[PDB]
Amino acid sequence: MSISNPRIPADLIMVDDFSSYAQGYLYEEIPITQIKIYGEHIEYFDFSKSEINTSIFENCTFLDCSFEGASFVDVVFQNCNLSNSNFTDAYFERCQFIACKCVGVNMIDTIFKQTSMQRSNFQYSYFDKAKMTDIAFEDIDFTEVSITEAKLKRFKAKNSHFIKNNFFKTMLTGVDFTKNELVAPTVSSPPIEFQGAKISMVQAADLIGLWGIIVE
Amino acid sequence: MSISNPRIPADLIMVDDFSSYAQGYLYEEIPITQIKIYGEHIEYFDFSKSEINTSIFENCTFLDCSFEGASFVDVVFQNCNLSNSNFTDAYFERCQFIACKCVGVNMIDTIFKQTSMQRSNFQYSYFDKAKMTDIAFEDIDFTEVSITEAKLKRFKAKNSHFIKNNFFKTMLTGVDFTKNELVAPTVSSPPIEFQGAKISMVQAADLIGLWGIIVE
Repeated sequence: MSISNPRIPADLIMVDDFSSYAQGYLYEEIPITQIKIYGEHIEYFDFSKSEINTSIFENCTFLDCSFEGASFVDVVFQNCNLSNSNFTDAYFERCQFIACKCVGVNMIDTIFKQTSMQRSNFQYSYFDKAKMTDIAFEDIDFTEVSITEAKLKRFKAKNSHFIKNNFFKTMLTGVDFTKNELVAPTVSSPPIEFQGAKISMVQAADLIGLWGIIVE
Repeated sequence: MSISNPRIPADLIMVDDFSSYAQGYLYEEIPITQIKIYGEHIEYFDFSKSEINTSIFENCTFLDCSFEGASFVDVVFQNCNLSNSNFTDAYFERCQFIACKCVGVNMIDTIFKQTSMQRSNFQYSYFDKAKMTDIAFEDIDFTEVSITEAKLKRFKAKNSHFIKNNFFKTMLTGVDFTKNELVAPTVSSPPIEFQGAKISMVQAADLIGLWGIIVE
């Protein structure tokens, strides 16, 4: 990786119940710091405006939770299920997602910096108007992810699935798609969003075929 | 070719001086019929509204002449040089071009029927708004030829060089380019003019270059 890793101390306070540990810090507007959460299962809970750093989430399940307006800095999510949780206006810096289920997740208007995700599933998610900078994907399922009006810089991906994506108004100059799956993207006419992008011969033939032309 | 050949009898007179001969038939509004023209060299001459059939041009040179609104039926051009001549609004039926130099000819608004071109050079020529039906190209140089807003039906080509053509609004459904060179075509977005056409994998990677997309 060319990405700065989360900077986490060796001594982490293990925490019992996160749902109510956080209540104090939300109230008083204080950073949650240096903790480890493990084995939780929480649904429909409001964690909006949490300001979290230097912590690890492990084997946790946050379904349909709000993280609207939250921030995460030097944070690992490892083997978590965040499906259908709402992260609109959230901020991420030096974060890692590893082996996570993030189906139907709402990441609209987010800011990501120096973040990597590996072996995780993001099907049916929304990354519209996200601004993402210094990002690395490995083995990521991005099937049916909407990501219109986004702003990407130093974004790389390998072995990842960009299938049925809406890329409308999102410029992809300098992105290399050759070691990934690119299938059935939605783009403008003409297709500026792919100007300066790099694809494979097969990707080009599939794409031309898409627009009604026969290829050998 | 299952294309009707020119139907020319053996009963031909050989004309000495084509310029003089043609003026008589032009002044009297009568058709030129059953002649062989050989070895002429004519420049800047007006043959507009000429009507010519059952005839053969061999080894003739017509530079910057007008055949505007002319008519050619059952005619053969062989080893001719028609470079920069103006055939705008002309009509061609059961004709053949064989080893001709037709650099920069104006074929705008023409009609072609049952016509075949072999070993001929058409570069820098204009074919806009042409109607072409039952056509065969064999070893044709079509470099930098403009052919916008044209109607093509039963069009076939082989070993021909379609390079840097403007195809804007010319539907090429059914046309097979796999046995030809096709480079740098200009088309609409979406690219309707190649809907239903057949191209090679190499040719598809080239076409997509129009929009600035890079391919390995």
